[PDB]
Amino acid sequence: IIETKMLMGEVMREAAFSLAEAKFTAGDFSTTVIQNVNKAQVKIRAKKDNVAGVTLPVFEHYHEGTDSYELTGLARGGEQLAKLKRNYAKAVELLVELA
Amino acid sequence: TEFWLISAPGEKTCQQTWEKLHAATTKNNNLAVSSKFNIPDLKVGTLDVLVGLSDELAKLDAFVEGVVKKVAQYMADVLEDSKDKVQENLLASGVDLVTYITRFQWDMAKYPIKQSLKNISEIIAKGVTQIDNDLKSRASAYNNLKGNLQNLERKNAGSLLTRSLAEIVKKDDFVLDSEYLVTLLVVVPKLNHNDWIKQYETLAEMVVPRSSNVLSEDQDSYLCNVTLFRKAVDDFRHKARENKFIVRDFQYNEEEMKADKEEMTRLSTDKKKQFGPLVRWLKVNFSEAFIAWIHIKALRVFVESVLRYGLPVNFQAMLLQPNKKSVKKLREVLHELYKHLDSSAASQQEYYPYVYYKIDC
Amino acid sequence: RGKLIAVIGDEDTVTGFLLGGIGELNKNRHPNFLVVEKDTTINEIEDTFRQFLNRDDIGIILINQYIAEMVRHALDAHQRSIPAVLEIPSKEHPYDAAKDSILRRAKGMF
Amino acid sequence: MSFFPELYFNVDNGYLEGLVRGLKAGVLSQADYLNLVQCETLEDLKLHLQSTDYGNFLANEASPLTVSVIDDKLKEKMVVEFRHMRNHAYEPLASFLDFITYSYMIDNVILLITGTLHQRSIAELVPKCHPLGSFEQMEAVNIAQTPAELYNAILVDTPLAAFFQDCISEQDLDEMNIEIIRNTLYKAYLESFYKFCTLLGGTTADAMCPILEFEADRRAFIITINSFGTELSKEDRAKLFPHCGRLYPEGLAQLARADDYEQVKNVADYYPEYKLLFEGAGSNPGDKTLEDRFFEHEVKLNKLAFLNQFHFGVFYAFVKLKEQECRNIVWIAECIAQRHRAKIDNYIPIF
Amino acid sequence: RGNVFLRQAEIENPLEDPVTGDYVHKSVFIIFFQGDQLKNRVKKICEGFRASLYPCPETPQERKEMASGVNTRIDDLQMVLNQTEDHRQRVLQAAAKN
Amino acid sequence: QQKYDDEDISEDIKFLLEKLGESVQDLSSFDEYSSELKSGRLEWSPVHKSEKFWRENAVRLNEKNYELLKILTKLLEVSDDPQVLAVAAHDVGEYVRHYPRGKRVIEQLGGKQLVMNHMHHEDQQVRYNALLAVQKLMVHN
Repeated sequence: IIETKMLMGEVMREAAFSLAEAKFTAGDFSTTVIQNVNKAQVKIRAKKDNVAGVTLPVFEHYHEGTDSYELTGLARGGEQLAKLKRNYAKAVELLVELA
Repeated sequence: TEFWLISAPGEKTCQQTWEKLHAATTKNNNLAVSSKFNIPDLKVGTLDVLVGLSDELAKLDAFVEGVVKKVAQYMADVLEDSKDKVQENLLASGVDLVTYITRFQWDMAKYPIKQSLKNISEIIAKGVTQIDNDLKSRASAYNNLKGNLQNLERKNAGSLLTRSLAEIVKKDDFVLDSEYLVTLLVVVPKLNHNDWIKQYETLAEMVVPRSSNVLSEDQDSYLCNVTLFRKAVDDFRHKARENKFIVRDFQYNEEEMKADKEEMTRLSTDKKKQFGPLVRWLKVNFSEAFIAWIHIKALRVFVESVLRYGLPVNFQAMLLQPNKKSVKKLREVLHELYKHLDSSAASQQEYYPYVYYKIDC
Repeated sequence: RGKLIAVIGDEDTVTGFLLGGIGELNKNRHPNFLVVEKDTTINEIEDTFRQFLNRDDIGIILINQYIAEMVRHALDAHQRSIPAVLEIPSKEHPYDAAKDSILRRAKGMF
Repeated sequence: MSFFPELYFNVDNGYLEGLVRGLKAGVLSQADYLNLVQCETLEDLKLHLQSTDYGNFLANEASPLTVSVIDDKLKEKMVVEFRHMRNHAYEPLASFLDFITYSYMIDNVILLITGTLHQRSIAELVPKCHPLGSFEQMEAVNIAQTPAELYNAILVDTPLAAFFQDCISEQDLDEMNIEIIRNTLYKAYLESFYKFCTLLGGTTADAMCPILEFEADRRAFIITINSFGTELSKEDRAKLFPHCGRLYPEGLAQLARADDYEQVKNVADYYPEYKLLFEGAGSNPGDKTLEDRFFEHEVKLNKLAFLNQFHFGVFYAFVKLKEQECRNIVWIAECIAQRHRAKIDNYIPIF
Repeated sequence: RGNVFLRQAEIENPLEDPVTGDYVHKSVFIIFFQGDQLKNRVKKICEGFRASLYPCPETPQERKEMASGVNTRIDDLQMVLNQTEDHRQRVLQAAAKN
Repeated sequence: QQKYDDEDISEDIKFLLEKLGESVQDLSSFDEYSSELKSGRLEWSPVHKSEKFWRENAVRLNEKNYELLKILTKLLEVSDDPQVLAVAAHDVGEYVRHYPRGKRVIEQLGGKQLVMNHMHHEDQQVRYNALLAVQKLMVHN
């Protein structure tokens, strides 16, 4: 499990670098992301796991499919924000597995 | 290249020769190139399922059209002896493309008519899909090879500040077995090369005097170095950065530079050796693919003809190559020559009184 | 569809995680996340953490090393499975393997 | 006037032209970057930053080493200088700087929207706004969380009302989403500013009209790329395509149908100075993307305008050049803080 | 691509459209086809433009006589509707007086 | 809506309000309802407007082979007292308001014509009640 978590560290090193790139190219969109929060895009389907005679809770990533907020006004920052979205889309699933 | 195919009910047995060179139903007064299509005979099979069969067949036909145009586009992106602009004369299975559409050969061995026509269509889909998957793998692998070459050249691209000094300097240019010293390679431009060779004494202390020996001189900045105490590297750098003395700590390695260059040469030779056969495989894949495509286009034309004309399999078709800028006159004349076939219901838009699909580049 | 991941982190982490997709407004229309800064008192953080844990429709919780360290006793006061709490590295607080509740339950294995 | 400045222009503009020319020495060159990069620590980065015109700009603040405070102080220095020179302006330059302030007051007003959606007071959002839209006007506080109050509010004394009266209303703010409103207002201001510059002919128009045409063109191109894959409708893309570019005489209609980015390259092959940029758009690990190339060409046009001196671009190219410089500074500091030297130099240099 | 005979008839005195109010002349030009795919896409198309697909006439005459009986009921149904208009008419002036 | 300073007013009002509500709760029972429907004497019980009854416990009016519906149809056939007839018509209307199975049953029975005859009753209020009942028999008919 330590190696899974070190891999998570590597993944979020990549994520932080891409976040710095997003800050660089478009300047300032963080407040617009925090401001508009109405419904989620990935939820969890509660489940249980019969590894042995006893049962142990587990969880499943579920793509609810909500549309992502479009970033086209602030220097037309769509490509870089899409890259960051993909990076954190991977991170979400991997951390659900670790969870 | 643009090419036309028209089918007709075939009410008379004279239409066997009219498919070739009728005068009254000629195109452009016996000037357009017309040859009867190599028409096969297939089973009926179904009619209630046939409409959706032809619709999904048209969807798959657009799909394989995209596939073959993608193959041609990739083979043009090879950019050596095959391009959309030059050396574009790629033969249809060793015979000229026009020459094979004018001499299309139909075979039963590959695709028995006794089977369902859906069976044949899905076998064509399976074959083209395996070809496409192998093409995606080939694109990834071989373009990764070309990108490896390009990035190794990116490592060979740039002035000496970013380009290694494998074949420019020697192992002995710095102090091997240094006591407490470091031959910091402070590359100085030519506007200031004459200055460090005297200022080196004062720019730092606890250093090696008479360390004015230059290594090499380059267009952007002259290679040079200076020996000094390990803690004094900081002090000399901080004092020297203000007098236009760029600092660039270079490390010499015979083994690793030699290995990288040998890898480059290996990649180049192996790339030619993989590039020849790459063109061969692309050629054969494109080859089998368009022959399957002309076959499936003929199949869809057959299905539409059987849908339209009648219970007998008596129908008669032919290729057609109008002379340029007279095909509107043919539009009118063939409208006249095919409206009496229907003589009732069929505005026209796309539901012509004749059967037709367009083949092009 | 049942449970939704939660996020207590600084501006960088929360923006990154909200771009990952997670975050919904509940019956009270409170956010799924909280903003932590240098200008954020301990009591607010602790009360919000307990608030989230009481909203049983969350299930998963994401907290870095530092926020959890500030309320350490309130973190290790929790020993349950379904309302999982996660300890993640951070650019500002890279992980220390010596600090985890789950590996504290596993302490002695090495 | 009659094509004759320099008996009119210098009398009314040299007072600020000389001062801004003096302040221009604070923009760093590649020579300074040849020694900023050779630091390997944030303390030496601060030393090299404070050896320049930013003398002790972080003094008595932010004892621990970080990057955000650097950007905040840089922006503070920017806004105070911009207001300082705006404070001595003369009528034509006053209209120019008013438009340059509309550029950020559009951002501030769109930020004010959804404050009604979320039932928020203005005072909490004041520090969240960028200060350039301080709005020392009547009613600038306490919009009562109602869209009608926000609309009448902006109409009271906000100077951008003169252009919001013709393109948006309260009803329009509640139909489409916020991003579309942002795009619409920015496009309206851009075309209005293009017309304003066109009317005021001279060296100023001669240097700026290429710049704003380029802005319109890059906006159209990058939208068309980022709008192929979205829920938007091409009617809205036509609404939001700027209509003052080099492509306005021909090419904008092609972009309304250019879905694939390769088709955007084909439509940029209808203006060549953009074709060279799309050729520079590699989207590969080791080079820059198309948007970065457009920012590079923006900096190039800024330099070309800086070749001249008798223009109001001493207060338009000036501010955006310092924006570029501070963006480079922040990128370098951020990658230094993270210990990532792969893209230490992934920025647009200035001169 | 359908090739079956045409059951032709015409409607005179075109009672207004049920949901709008258009007294526009109507007619039926009906054809039957065997393909199930046709029964999907043709009917999708007619719903796209306009159509009334609810009933399904059947040559077995039991449905015909049942429909005639329902038609006989329609008249009494209409008389109850008339009594409803009568009630909501006579309840009006009684209130409007005061 | 009236407010006073004497808290005893409010306490007594709340006590009486709650107790009257529970009095209607206990008085409202399908058991005594069906008992009085079988007794032959009917009145305007408050359970008529209790939408909870007609929403949930209305299937209890279907006794063995719709026995209660049958004997209420017979009561509508025979009895001529306007009050009980209107009560039965209103109850049957509210029954068919929730059941299409009951709707097709009463269509089969011909009780629709019986309510039509009640729409011509000598008393006009009962005529209107029968009109309402038929309107409850009008759903997609």
